[PDB]
Amino acid sequence: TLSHLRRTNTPIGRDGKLAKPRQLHNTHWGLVCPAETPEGQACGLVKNL
Amino acid sequence: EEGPQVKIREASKDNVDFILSNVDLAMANSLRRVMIAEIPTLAIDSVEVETNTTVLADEFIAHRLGLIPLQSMDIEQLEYSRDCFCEDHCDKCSVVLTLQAFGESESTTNVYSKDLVIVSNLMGRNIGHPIIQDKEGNGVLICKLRKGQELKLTCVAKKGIAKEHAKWGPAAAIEFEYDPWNKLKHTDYWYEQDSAKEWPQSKNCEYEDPPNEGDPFDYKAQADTFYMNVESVGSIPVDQVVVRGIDTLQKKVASILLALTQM
Amino acid sequence: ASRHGQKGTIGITYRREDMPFTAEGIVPDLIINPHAIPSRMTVAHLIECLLSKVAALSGNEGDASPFTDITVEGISKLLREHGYQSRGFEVMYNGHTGKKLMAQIFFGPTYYQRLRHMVDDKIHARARGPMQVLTRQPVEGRSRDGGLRFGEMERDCMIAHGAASFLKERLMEASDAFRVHICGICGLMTVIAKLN
Amino acid sequence: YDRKVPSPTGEYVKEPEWVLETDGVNLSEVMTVPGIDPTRIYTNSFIDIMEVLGIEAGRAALYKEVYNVIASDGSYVNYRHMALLVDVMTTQGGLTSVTRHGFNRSNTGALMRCSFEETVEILFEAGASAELDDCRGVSENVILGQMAPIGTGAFDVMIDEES
Amino acid sequence: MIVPVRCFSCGKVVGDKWESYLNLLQEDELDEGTALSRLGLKRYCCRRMILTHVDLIEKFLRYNP
Amino acid sequence: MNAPDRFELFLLGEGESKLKIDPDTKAPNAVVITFEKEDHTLGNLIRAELLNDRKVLFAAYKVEHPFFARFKLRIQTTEGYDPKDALKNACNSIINKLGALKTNFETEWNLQTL
Amino acid sequence: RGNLMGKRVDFSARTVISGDPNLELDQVGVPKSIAKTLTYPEVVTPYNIDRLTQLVRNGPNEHPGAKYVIRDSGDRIDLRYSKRAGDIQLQYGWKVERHIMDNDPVLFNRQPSLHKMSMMAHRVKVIPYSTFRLNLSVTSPYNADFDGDEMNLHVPQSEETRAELSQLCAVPLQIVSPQSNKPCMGIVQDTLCGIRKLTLRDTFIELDQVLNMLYWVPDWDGVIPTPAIIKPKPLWSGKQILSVAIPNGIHLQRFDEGTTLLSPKDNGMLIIDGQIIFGVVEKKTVGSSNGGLIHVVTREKGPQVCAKLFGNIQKVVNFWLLHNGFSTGIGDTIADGPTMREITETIAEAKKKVLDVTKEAQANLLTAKHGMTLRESFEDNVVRFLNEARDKAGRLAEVNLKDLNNVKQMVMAGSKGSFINIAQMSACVGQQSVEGKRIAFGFVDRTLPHFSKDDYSPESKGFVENSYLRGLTPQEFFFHAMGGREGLIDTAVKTAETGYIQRRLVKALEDIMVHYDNTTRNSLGNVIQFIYGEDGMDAAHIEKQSLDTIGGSDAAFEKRYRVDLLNTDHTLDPSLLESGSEILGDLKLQVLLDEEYKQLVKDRKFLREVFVDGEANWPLPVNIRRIIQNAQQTFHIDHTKPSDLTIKDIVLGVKDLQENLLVLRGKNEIIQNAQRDAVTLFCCLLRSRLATRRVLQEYRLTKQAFDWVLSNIEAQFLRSVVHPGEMVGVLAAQSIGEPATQMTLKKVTSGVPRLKEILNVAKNMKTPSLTVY
Amino acid sequence: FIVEDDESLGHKELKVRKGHIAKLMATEYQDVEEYTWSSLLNEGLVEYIDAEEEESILIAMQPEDLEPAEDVDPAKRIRVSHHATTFTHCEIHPSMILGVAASIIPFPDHNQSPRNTYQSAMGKQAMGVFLTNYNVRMDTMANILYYPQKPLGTTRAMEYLKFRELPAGQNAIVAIACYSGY
Amino acid sequence: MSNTLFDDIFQVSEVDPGRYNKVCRIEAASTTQDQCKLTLDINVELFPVAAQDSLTVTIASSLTRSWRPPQAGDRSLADDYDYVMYGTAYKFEEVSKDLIAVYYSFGGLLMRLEGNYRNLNNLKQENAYLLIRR
RNA sequence: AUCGAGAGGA
Ligand SMILES: Nc1nc2c(ncn2[C@H]2C[C@H](O)[C@@H](COP(=O)(O)OP(=O)(O)OP(=O)(O)O)O2)c(=O)[nH]1
Ligand SMILES: [Mg+2]
Ligand SMILES: [Zn+2]
Ligand SMILES: [Zn+2]
Ligand SMILES: [Zn+2]
Repeated sequence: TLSHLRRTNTPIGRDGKLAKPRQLHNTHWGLVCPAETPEGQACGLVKNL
Repeated sequence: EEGPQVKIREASKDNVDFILSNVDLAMANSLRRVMIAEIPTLAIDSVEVETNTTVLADEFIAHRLGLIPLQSMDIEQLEYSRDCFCEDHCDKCSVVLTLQAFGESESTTNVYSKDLVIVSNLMGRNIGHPIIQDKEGNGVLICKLRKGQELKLTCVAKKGIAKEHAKWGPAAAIEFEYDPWNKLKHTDYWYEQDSAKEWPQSKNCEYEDPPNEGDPFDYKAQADTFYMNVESVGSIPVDQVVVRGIDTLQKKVASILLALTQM
Repeated sequence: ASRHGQKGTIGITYRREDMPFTAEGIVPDLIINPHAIPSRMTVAHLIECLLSKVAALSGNEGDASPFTDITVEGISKLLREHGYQSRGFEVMYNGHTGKKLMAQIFFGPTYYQRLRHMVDDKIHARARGPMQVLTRQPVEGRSRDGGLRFGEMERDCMIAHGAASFLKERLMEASDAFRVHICGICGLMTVIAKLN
Repeated sequence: YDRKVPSPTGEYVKEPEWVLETDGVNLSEVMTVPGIDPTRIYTNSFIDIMEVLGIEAGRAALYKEVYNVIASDGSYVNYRHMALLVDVMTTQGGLTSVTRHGFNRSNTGALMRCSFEETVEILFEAGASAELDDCRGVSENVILGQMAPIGTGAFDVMIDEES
Repeated sequence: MIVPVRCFSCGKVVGDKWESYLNLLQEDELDEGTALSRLGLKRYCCRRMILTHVDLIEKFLRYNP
Repeated sequence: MNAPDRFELFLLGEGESKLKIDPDTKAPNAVVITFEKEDHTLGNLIRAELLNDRKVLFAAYKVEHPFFARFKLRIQTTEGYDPKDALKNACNSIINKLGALKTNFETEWNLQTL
Repeated sequence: RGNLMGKRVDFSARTVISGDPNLELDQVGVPKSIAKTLTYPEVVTPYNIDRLTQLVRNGPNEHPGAKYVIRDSGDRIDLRYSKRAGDIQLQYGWKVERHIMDNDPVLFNRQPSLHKMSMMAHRVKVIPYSTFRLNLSVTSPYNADFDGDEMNLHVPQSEETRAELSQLCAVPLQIVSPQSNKPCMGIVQDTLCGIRKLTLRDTFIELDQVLNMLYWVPDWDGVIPTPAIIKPKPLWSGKQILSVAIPNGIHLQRFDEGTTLLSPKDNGMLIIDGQIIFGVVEKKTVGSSNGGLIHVVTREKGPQVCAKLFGNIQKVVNFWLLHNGFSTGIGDTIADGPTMREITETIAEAKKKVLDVTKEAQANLLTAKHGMTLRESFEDNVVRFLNEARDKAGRLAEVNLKDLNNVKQMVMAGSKGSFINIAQMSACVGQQSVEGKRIAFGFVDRTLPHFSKDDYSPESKGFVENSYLRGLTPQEFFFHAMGGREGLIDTAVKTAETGYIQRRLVKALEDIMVHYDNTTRNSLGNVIQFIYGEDGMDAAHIEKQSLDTIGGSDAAFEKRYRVDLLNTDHTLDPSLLESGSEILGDLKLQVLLDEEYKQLVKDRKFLREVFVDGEANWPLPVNIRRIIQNAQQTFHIDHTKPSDLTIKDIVLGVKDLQENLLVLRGKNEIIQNAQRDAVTLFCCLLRSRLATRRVLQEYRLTKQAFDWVLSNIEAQFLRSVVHPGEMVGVLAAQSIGEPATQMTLKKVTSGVPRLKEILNVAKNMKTPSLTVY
Repeated sequence: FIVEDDESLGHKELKVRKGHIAKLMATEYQDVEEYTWSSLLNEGLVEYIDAEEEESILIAMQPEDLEPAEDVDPAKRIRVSHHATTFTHCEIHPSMILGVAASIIPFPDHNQSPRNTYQSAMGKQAMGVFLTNYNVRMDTMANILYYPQKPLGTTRAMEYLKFRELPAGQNAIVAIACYSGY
Repeated sequence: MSNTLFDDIFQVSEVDPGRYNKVCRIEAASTTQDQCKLTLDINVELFPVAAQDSLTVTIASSLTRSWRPPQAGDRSLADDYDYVMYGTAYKFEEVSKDLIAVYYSFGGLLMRLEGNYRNLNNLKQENAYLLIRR
């Protein structure tokens, strides 16, 4: 129940080319969980805070 | 007598601790297993729920009743239900008991194993009573009722071996150790610097002599002398748990022998 | 599953007797394999278990909060005061035979979890059931007695084996297989086959 | 680079040699430089090797280059397997890739190349150009629910009247 | 959700001990380490049965009907 | 749901005997007995006793699979000794030792207090 | 693609799988529920009518029983309802769908199925409980685990399908895999780790234990083997009773490293008929290795004989281990007081070495390498400097691990775990990367906002100095998490990019199969290869065997092949040949030895020309070395008495054999030439090991035994040839396809990205490069 | 947390003092005075920082050990140093970087990363008391564990996670050992 | 039938526990014979062997079918010895000229014996025991 | 039973 109500969804992307959105970025420190994320389908696109 | 040799160390109503000299590891072991899970006892095996308005669910309670320890002193004169020629269960092969509990007060009504009442005819034998070792005089919490909560149950105990369900185990936990100093070298001790400084010396070292670095390895010696402590739940007293242990082993060894005759 | 990504099912269930046992007379509720350990480097699993033993004895809570000055060293110190040997080990006996196990064992409390998906929810079997309407094929889902997909990836395997007839039998005598009538001149399914 | 070469005496000894490594490729003009050995010069681009040194050199390059990715990763596959891949990529005269653009074009039966990527596009132009489907390919008999020319079907069985 | 009757791993009755457990902690003001030990619960298997025990029943009764 | 009821570990099914006897083909004077609804509790105790006897040449039991309660005991005796008798002797020994134990223990129990 | 290339089908099942060590390799534990659910149409014949009626009487609710009886008319008789379900009289020609019972052939896969080894026949054992039970050694061609994998099962419905399941897709028949000319199944985990333990020189098992083990092997001849020790206490050695499971006439030799037929460190292996002579048994021996025991016993004794081998080795080792036990503590990751102090000083010495190259680079006194940035020279240095430190740390930690250390013992056995694992657990986890470079500046000019700007030091850029036993720091933890997620990404991206490689591979090689003239065509009848594999042979049969014509001194080649009859120093001692004295001299014979040696010379030049690197070990049909050892132990030949062969029986014999090796059978110029070429290489090998000097001096063959050796070589050859029908198309696609899917990760592109270029035939490629000589 | 050099007595110190902590726990113990999160925020002791403003400040990981003043137990991990002068803010506690699921893994820092990911999937599929009124609601599927147990190893986070009061997992006795090979 | 095959007296020069706990490889020199050396694996737990000891090594080949336990004391048994093993002979190496060396394996524990006058004695045979005393 | 979407499993 908890961590469902704290989920974040990012969709996909555009026309130029590149930058890697699935990857955990430095700035996530303290705001978005490093560990918690679903494996496969939408790995790193979905996040918990 | 002639072979095996016992010496009780400490003994109380719930624990027996003893040395068991001059026997084969195989036997000492088999005495363990047959204590653990082959001496028959009595315990609730069918519950018929009539009204249950508690927070705990039906099958939940039923399960909790299974576990409740029942006095099984004269359990050998009670038959198994699978054997008895009746229909389902009788007074010859089962003990039937009733529980009734209702919310009386504001303070949460409690339901104990004390509140279970024998309803079948015992015929003078010491069976079926619910065992209480509680100082407060009522043992084992069954359920809790609130303002106006009602429980009304009918439990039929039956005869069973623990092999059929862990509820009919009369044994709890059974301590077992042989050759406290590694003198038979049956184990390779895991270490970092020093073996003996790192591993702790057991209660049972004061009854055997150290190995003395100077002596070579004894290879002809085998396993003898076994330190044990047999605990009991209270359905059979300690003394008998080991006795009946020895007896049931003896019985099913014999039935092998008597089935060579019939062949 | 433990609390460390270390996941696994029950292979068999032994009873207290067949089960290995310490001198005190404890049985394990649970035996996991040592091979699931060094490859996955879940050290914390061991740590928890060492912690968890000392909390069961001491009557205290085990503090497993990440960044702290809690160290396997100080846990062992605490344990050896309590009687058992510092690194989780305990000499056990083989329940079958009674003979002391040659190697000592790492034993101790560890919080385990039960997950959804149990076997009886999973098992499914079919032998001639309900078809689809449009395809005349077996129906997805075991919820209504369906049938498993012999996809192209499983087909490629019967090819590499060279089992042709079985490749047919699964794609005709099970699943589909219909009987149509073809005209000799034009190769179409026009024919109004007035049988009987 | 370390290189095993035959000693006068007969045995193999390790010769040290200096080899030069590039970044960018225009092979038509690098080999024709005086000073180098234009019999051993290699490229990781098998597409350039095909343009310069003929189809068959490219075929060994293309293998060298497939072999290289497998081997270096620890894994070991047997030569015939890779050689079958390479050889199929090479026998139509050019470098026929394993994608809808390459292999799914090569006058093969309509039904077959249907099982892959461009499904209905194939069918349309096969209706047009009136393509006859041979029915000797696996995929065609899978579709038709008939026994494929495959091991068991490679041949035929008949009774014969004695003996 | 209730004490276990009898600890999974040993067998020993632990059901009758909960009542006394809370008394030895609250009234007598003893630490849980001695509260497990006074109740005769010597091995850890039968100690984790009671210390780790969460008693939700009390909260389940809170619901009126 | 595919669980086989627990009684099948000690209760004997339909036309199953407690013992089955079989001559061994491979070694001369050897016999392989299949004990129904039994296990280590019993196998180990007999194979141990079938070893103290100096007229037995071979002694071993195994539970083929843990899922079923059964176990196979193979015995090999010296010429002029019947194996069925070695098992008979072996069994009696066991009962004797046990009868002693029981008596020695009761003697010791009665000499205690508390 | 969805309704035709693959249809949902009938007669199928699926449950969770679990492992079963007291089960046989080619079996499969179908649960009773499923058993009763699935079926097989069986026509009533006089042979089965009794055994079959029994079943119909049993009905559909009691296991060995049946549902449905089909009549002549074809009307179905539902035995769960019906009035006449305890009546029915079976006529000859009716069909009776019965439940599956023991030893039926079923097909059993695990998806994704990127192999032929992903689909295999098993004999059914029916069993209580809900899981499909399988053999712990058939784990790896399926790549399944018991953490919760689901597996599928299919049931044939024709007699002929039952056949073309158990003759072709049968598990034993799948053991030596074609992909990689070695077996694919081995011994694993407990049995692997336990076997090492048993084989140790110190491992001595005494009477009582030994008799149970003997009894445990079902193939045991009922004959107690004689104990290696009969002093005070008769003790058998580990190696002793394990050798009971190893069949007769199995030969194995290896030589690991420090191995001198004396084995000071118990290196290597030697198995002389059945018994094992020296060396610990491990992965290299009984794993799914190339020159191993499984590769031997398969080709030698048979599949069926080898499939029962797996059984035996497990029934014994699993037993032994059940009573020896084995474990893993935290204690096994703890390392010594001085070692921990020393591990830190190692780290501390590469810390200051990174700091000093930085200080040199900050002073602009940093010489830039040819063709790279000053900044790239710095990174390149600091990474390599910290990688050396993790490995000096780890190796340091591995030297300190005792022999009784549990972790080390699995690494030694080769059961699980490897060097990296030890370093990370006890010493330090080392540097953490994302996308090649070490952890980059996310925030402006700093990695986290706990550091200052422009801080290139080791700790700020994600060198995790700490071990897992010490624990990671807040900063450290997050950096690990970065590079962690990176691998989770590809395990979810790569995995599906690779499945797309396989479809593409598969759909284009599909119809490639060798026809009945070893030609290798497609659907059209277009030739792709003129002989398959350019050599005609099936890849399962082929194995790695050395060519001793290539290496060694010109003088060392002489002292080994050359027979000069007209030289008293270089003739064949009359001790070797029966007719030794009466050959010395001669004239007509020395033409044939100048004929033979002339060829061994024309071979040696040619092999050096083909294999210019000068590599001697190559895969090749028929293992000769093993045939020659099979002669000299079969015929019990003493190395003292002279051979009864003629110098003419050897030379002219080996040339007659050559003649009937036969890959292609055309009887005209063109095909005759291809027949010559298809064998060339094999013959260079034939001529090398079957040369007059060796046949007599090195391994002393007698006329009878020598003609046998020729007989075998021919038979074993002919058997190695590829069978027309073989769909090589799929075979190779899968063979490249699968190992690709196994890959999971100095400037060049390698791996999956690289392969994607190759197959796509990319014009715009990432790392082009010449290599000029 | 805020760090200002607001010290006559010396150096750069944390705005919050022990006196503040004592008032804060005077509000826990009385469950008069009334000191909450807002009273910290309003007094100016705590300060909401978003990711863009995080770009301009320098944070300290631990209060005590990252700014006191200017032997080693070998067992404790190797931590860097101070090596920064101008701390503007400090961290409330490093372990607060984790989500709800990862908060229940004991010693995540002593344990390899991607694994700590796995636990955070399975946690959500672990089974127990999901709400105390489970009897009363009518949900398609609810699984409730017979005998929940607050684990013997806890994380401080589980305090606020209410996990201690609503477990999903019993506390098995666990042997790691090669037994039967099952 | 049954006969002795070799007899000699050796003196121990080196003792080495090569990462083991129950086994040692032992190097012994021969008395009188200046062309003879011995290397052998010996179970030091059962029969301890120290440096600078003198041992007597025999080989024999008798005093095929299962093994038989006790009742051998009721039998005649060619053993006035302490340590006794059974083995296989595998290689027969030639250290130049007239100088031969034999190799045994007692289910794992190895033996290497060097000399010359044992040419018509130690055959290429499945048998071969080993006896050490005092 | 048909479509579309989401969550998980290996
Ligand atoms: N013996 C051996 N096993 C390996 C090797 N490489 C990987 N493995 C095993 C360990 C892993 O369990 C598996 C591959 O990675 P996984 O992502 O499956 O790891 P994990 O241990 O989490 O297993 P799981 O994800 O639960 O299937 O195969 C190897 O080189 N040798
Ligand atoms: Mg898996
Ligand atoms: Zn009755
Ligand atoms: Zn028409
Ligand atoms: Zn307990």
